[PDB]
Amino acid sequence: MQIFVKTLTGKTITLEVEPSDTIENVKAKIQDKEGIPPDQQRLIFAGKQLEDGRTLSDYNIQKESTLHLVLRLRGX
Amino acid sequence: PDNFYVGQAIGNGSCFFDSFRQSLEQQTGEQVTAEKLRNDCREFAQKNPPKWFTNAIVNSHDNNGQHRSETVDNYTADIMRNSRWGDPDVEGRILCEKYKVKLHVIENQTVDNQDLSLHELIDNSGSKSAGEYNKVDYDDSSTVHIINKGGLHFEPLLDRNK
Repeated sequence: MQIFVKTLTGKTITLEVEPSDTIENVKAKIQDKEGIPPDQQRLIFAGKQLEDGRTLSDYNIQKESTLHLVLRLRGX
Repeated sequence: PDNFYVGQAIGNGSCFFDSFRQSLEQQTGEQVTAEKLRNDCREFAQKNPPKWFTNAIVNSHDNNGQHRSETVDNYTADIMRNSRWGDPDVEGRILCEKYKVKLHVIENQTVDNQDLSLHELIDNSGSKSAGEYNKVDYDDSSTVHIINKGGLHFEPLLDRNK
């Protein structure tokens, strides 16, 4: 199924995922497309941070959902 | 969680290391200088570092779209400069391995006008987004705690009890 990921810079990424995909898998897919190491990524859906070790289905994320990608904060 | 407050870190580019240093001292009792922490990262980079580290420092992204990249050889001198900021996902992972601790980071970010405090748990193998199922242990002496309020500065998160 297809989901969307929106960055704070305004970029929309499309991903092909399955309901059983873990959040780790989704971040790896974003690494594959965007070069962003998973440890720099955080994913937000419906106002909540998605936890590694859980699946998209666990969060009721269905086709054509938009997740928000926000990255590690630097400082300093 | 309730007994933790935001402390203060030095106001130069070593604030990541200074925040780590203050929390490590309260949690594990070990007193380390910020400069020693930087040397810990220099030594890691000199001693045949793994592919995860080479790949991270050539692929640093941020929320502004600034891509940063440098070689391992240049990192070994750069990481000793106070101007070179420390990142939880690189320097934090290195220090977690060195000191056998986990690193809890709170990051304040805003999405669609909703302020969030994001919790992350870093250890020697990488970083995980934490919360309700991957819980931060606020009674673990081997977890250190820092916060980034989104103003390009790290502060330690300390236990008012100690």
